[PDB]
Amino acid sequence: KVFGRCELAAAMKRHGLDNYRGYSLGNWVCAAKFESNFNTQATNRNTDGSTDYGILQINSRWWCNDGRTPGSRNLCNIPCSALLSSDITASVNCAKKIVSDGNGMNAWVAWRNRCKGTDVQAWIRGCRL
Ligand SMILES: [Cl-]
Ligand SMILES: [Cl-]
Ligand code: NA
Repeated sequence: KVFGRCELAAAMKRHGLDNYRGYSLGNWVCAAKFESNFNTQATNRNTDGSTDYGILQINSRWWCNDGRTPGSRNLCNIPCSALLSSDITASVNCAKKIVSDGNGMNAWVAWRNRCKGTDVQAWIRGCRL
């Protein structure tokens, strides 16, 4: 599913991402924009053989099981395919664990390089939330 911008903002808010670990909703929408272009089916293979999945490009090296990342962890205790669903629940619950790790939203490279320090509130401007 390719979410609309406000459609994704509302779903992320309903699932409790807004201000989760102090990161306003605009930060999460911006991250999803540059990680996946709001496409839940986005995937990208990393050089080490792990794969990033879904709207927030969550990595199988640590966070989900895809059966093809030897020696990896599954810290969100989910199949990586659950991160590709039209329903973002699994991606949100797993992102809450990731952002709780030492480096906050810097875990998302596209957030650090394209969202951090910018006017992130613009990503939710015009939305009815
Ligand atoms: Cl915001
Ligand atoms: Cl594996
Ligand atoms: Na894994």
